[PDB]
Amino acid sequence: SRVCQVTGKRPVTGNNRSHALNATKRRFLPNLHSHRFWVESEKRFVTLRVSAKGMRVIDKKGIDTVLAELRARGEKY
Amino acid sequence: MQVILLDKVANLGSLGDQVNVKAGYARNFLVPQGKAVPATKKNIEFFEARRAELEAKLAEVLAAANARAEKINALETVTIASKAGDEGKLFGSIGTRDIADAVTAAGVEVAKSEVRLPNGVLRTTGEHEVSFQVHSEVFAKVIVNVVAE
RNA sequence: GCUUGACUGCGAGCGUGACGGCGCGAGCAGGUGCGAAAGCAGGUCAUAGUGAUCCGGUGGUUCUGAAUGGAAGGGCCAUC
RNA sequence: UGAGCCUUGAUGGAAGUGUGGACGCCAGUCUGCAUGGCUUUAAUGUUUGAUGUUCUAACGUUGACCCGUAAUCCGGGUUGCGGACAGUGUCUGGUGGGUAGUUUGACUGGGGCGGUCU
RNA sequence: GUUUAUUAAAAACACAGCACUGUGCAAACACGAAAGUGGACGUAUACGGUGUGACGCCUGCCCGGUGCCGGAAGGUUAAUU
RNA sequence: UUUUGUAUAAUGGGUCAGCGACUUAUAUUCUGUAGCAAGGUUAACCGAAUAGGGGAGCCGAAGGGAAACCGAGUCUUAACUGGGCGUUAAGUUGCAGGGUAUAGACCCGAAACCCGGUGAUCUAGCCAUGGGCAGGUUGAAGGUUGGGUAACACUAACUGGAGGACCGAACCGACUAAUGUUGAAAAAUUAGCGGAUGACUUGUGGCUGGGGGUGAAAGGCCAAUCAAACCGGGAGAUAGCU
RNA sequence: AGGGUGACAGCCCCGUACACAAAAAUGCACAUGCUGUGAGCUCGAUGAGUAGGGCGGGACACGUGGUAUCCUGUCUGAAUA
RNA sequence: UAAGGUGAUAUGAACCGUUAUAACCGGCGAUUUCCGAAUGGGGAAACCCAGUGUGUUUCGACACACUAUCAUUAACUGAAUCCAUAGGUUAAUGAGGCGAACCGGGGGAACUGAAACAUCUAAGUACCCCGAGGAAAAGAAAUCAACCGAGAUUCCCCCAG
Ligand SMILES: [Mg+2]
Ligand SMILES: [Mg+2]
Ligand SMILES: [Mg+2]
Ligand SMILES: [Mg+2]
Ligand SMILES: [Mg+2]
Ligand SMILES: [Mg+2]
Ligand SMILES: [Mg+2]
Ligand SMILES: [Mg+2]
Ligand SMILES: [Mg+2]
Ligand SMILES: [Mg+2]
Ligand SMILES: [Mg+2]
Ligand SMILES: [Mg+2]
Ligand SMILES: [Mg+2]
Ligand SMILES: [Mg+2]
Ligand SMILES: [Mg+2]
Ligand SMILES: [Mg+2]
Ligand SMILES: [Mg+2]
Ligand SMILES: [Mg+2]
Ligand SMILES: [Mg+2]
Ligand SMILES: [Mg+2]
Ligand SMILES: [Mg+2]
Ligand SMILES: [Mg+2]
Ligand SMILES: [Mg+2]
Ligand SMILES: [Mg+2]
Repeated sequence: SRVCQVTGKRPVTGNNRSHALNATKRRFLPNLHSHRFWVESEKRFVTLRVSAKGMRVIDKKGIDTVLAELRARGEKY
Repeated sequence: MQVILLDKVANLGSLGDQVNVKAGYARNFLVPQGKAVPATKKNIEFFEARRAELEAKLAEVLAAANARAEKINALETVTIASKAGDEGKLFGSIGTRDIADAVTAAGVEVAKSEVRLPNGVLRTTGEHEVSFQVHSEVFAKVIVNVVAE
C-alpha cells in the first residue's frame, strides 16, 4: 500500500505540466525502502516499510520511541 | 550524527568519545552490534559526570587513603639496626624487608614496595633514605639507624 | 558657398474614411539656419517604401508604491 | 591523482672532498647527503573531488536447509552467493505515432491545379 | 487448408522450407500501476520478432540519405554545486 | 415553405380530434406611467410580518487629469495664450413594456466526446472433459523366403499396413444458376458443388470486455449492432444548418 | 374551516371553536441517585525532522508574474521568549 | 371504546357479541418457518451436507440449541533457539449489511466556450470510492488593522462586477 508506515507519507497526485503548461495528471509516490531495524532492547530486528527521511526520524526521535507509537495506533510492528 | 564510541573502531576509537559519523555507519554497524550510542544527550550532558568520575573527582583530590605520604616523619625513630662489628663494621644488611615491617607491634605498617632510594648504601650506619612514598606524586621520607644488638 | 527647420510645444480651419486611422494646414510660443533684405525652412516635386493591440526591453520623471521610509512593481514621456 | 589548509623549505657542531637533482639568456651558481681538523613554487599532518581496488554491515537472492506446517504462497531463523553494486523515490538530458488532443486559410464563372491575398 | 456470419473463396491469408535479428534465464518479450503470470516446469538443436513462401538453378552493383550496430578521443550539452 | 423567380414535374401534409414552440430568473439601458425631489431609496434583519422600524449601503446634485492634485474649472505647455473635456443638464424609486447580458434562452434534430456499469446462451481464439466419420480404393515404411554379395548395395514374390492420399452418405462447408425480394425465410428453397482420419467435426462447462478482447488478417467477429458493443449517466453536448 | 347526505343546508349527519383526556412508551428540557469524570490554590511547563530553504507540483480571485501566504512528493534544516 | 362484529374483490356459510375488552384504536410483550451481512460448511437466493451437546425413546433415526471472520482484552498453551517471541485454543465485548438528501475526505472527466485550438473554460462540475451525524465541517489568532483599534467559528446583506 506504498505507505510510509512510520510517518504515513502517502502518494499524492499532481500534474507534470510540461512546457507550455499542459495538464498531465500524474502522482508522487514516497521514497520508501523497508528496513531491518535493531530494536536492541526488545532484541528483535523488526522490519518496517519505512520511507527515506522518515528513517532520519527513527534515527532522531528514537527507535523504540517510534516503535512505541505505531504500535499504539495498532499498526503491524 | 555524533554518537559516542564504546570500543575499538578504526580511525575513531576511545572506548568512550563523541565523534561525528554517518548514519550509514550507525543503525547499520557502529551500533546494531554494540559499538556506539547516539548523542541522545541523556548520555552526554546528563552523563558528563559519569563520563568523568576519575578526574573531576578522583585524579585531582583522590584522598582515598594516599595519605601514607609524608605520614612518616614523627614516629618512634626509624632506627633499624643491622648487627655491627669487626673493627667497626656490620654483619647483615638493611633495605626494605625491614623498614616496612618495623611498624609491626606499632599496629600500623608500611609497604616496603612503596619507597624511594637511588642506590644502595653499603656497610655503614648513617640514616638511610628509605622514604616511604604512598604514591608516585605524594612521597615522603624514612630513615635507618644500624644499632647494635 | 553657409548650414542642420529631417527643430520642441500647439494649431483657426479643412480633406478622406463605417471605425481604428489617415492627409492638408495658415498662424501662435520658444529657441535655430540661410540672406543685405523682403523672406524661405516643421525633410526630399508629389502620390508606394508598410503593422494595429498585447507581452515585455532601455533612458527620463519625488506621478504612484498596500503599517511608515524606502524599494520592486505600476503610470506618464521618449524609444526598441 | 586534482583541488584545498597552510604545517615545513628557496629566492622575492670544524674548513675542505665529493655524491643525485635546478632552471638557466652558462662561460653558471644553487640545492640538499654522507665523508672529513606573506607572495612565487614543492613535500608530511590534514579536508574535500575525482577514478579504481578490497571488505560487510545495509540491500538483493526465482540457491540450500530449519520452524511456523503432514503449505508450492508467505513470515522468521541458518547457511552460501552477490554487495554498497543492482534496484526504487525525486529531479533531469535523450528517445518516444505506442498513445492522446488538435491543426492542416480564403478567392475560385463547380472543386482541385495554377495563380492571388498588403 | 483459411477468409469478408448476410454481394468478393481468390492471384488474397496460412502453411512446411529459407534467411535476418533479439534472447545466458529472475531470458528476450507480452499482460499487469504492483504482487504476480504467460514465455516454460522450457534453457540457444530453445524461445520471440520480422520478412520470404514447397522444390530446382539462383539471388548482381550501391552504405551517399534513413534506420540500426561498434568507437567515443575531441566539440556542444541537463539537473546539480 | 423556400426562393430572383414556383401551378409547379422543388419541400411538407391521408384526414380528423387533443397536445405542440420567444418563457423564467437576476442585472443593465431605454419608453410609458405613478410616487417624492436637490434630493430619491432602502438591504439583510427586527417585527403587535403585506404595517411600522432599519438608510448598512446605492444613484444623483462636478467635473479635468494617467495620477499626485486641482476644481467651475482642469488638463496639455516653459507659457499667466490657444485647444480637449466640462459649466447656464433633475434626479431618483417602483410598476408595465421594448432591447441586451448570464442562463438550455423560440422548439424539435445530429455524427460524436467523456464517466460508471452490463454482456463471449451469437460469434473469434483458447482450456478441461465426452461423442461422430455407411460403404468402396490405393497401396509407402518395416519384415519373411528365393536370388544375389567377400559381406553391403541390389532384386523379385509374398507380407504389411502409411497417408493434412483417392471415389463417396452421414456430418462440416458454401463455387454456380433459378425462385424468392409486402419471402415459407430480417440469407433460405430447389438443381448441381467443395472437404469428408483431418490445420476434421460436435455436446457440455470454463477463460479472454471495449481504445480492450479475438483474428490461417477481411477491419473480420465480440448476441440480427462494430474504423471502437450495449445500458445508464455528464446531457436540454454543440448545430453561423434545415 | 371543511366534508357527506337523492339539486347549492350555520341549526340532518361528521366535524367546527372551546374545554378536557393517559395503564403504559418515549423525544426533549430541567431535577437528582450510582459509577466514570475532575473543581479550584501556589510553584511550574508552554507542542523539532518543526519553522524556514533548494527542486517538482498543488491551493490561495491571483495562469511565477516583481508575487507574499498556505499544503506538501524529494532533499535539508534554526531560534527557542 | 362500544352495539354491533369475523380485512378486500365477496357474497354465502358457519359463528362471536349488546352493561362489563365481541370487534375495533394506541402502549407493552409472545410467537416470528426459509433466503438474504447471512455468520456451522457449501451452493445456481428461498436449497444440500456436518460436528459437539440436549431430547424423546420399548433411549435407534431424527427434531432443537451453539459452531463464520476479524478485532481489543484476559486466561491456558507454545516453533525455529536457553530464555523469548511467532503460532494455536478459549472466553468475553464490539464490528460486519441496509439506507433519500445535506456533510467531511481520497480520486477525477469530456462535450462545451475561446465563434479554430494546446494556455485557459467547462470544473474541482458529472462520476467513483471511504467515513461520520442529525447535523457535518469550522472555531478561541503565530487573526486582521495601521499607529485609532477591532477581537474565535458559522449563515445573511453590502463593499463591487
Ligand atoms: Mg521623389
Ligand atoms: Mg494522432
Ligand atoms: Mg475538443
Ligand atoms: Mg474556398
Ligand atoms: Mg482447397
Ligand atoms: Mg459475403
Ligand atoms: Mg461467395
Ligand atoms: Mg509474400
Ligand atoms: Mg511469391
Ligand atoms: Mg539483393
Ligand atoms: Mg434557384
Ligand atoms: Mg425574398
Ligand atoms: Mg408539389
Ligand atoms: Mg389538430
Ligand atoms: Mg483426404
Ligand atoms: Mg443444397
Ligand atoms: Mg469426398
Ligand atoms: Mg459453449
Ligand atoms: Mg454539461
Ligand atoms: Mg439537443
Ligand atoms: Mg449457513
Ligand atoms: Mg457462508
Ligand atoms: Mg471552440
Ligand atoms: Mg495596541
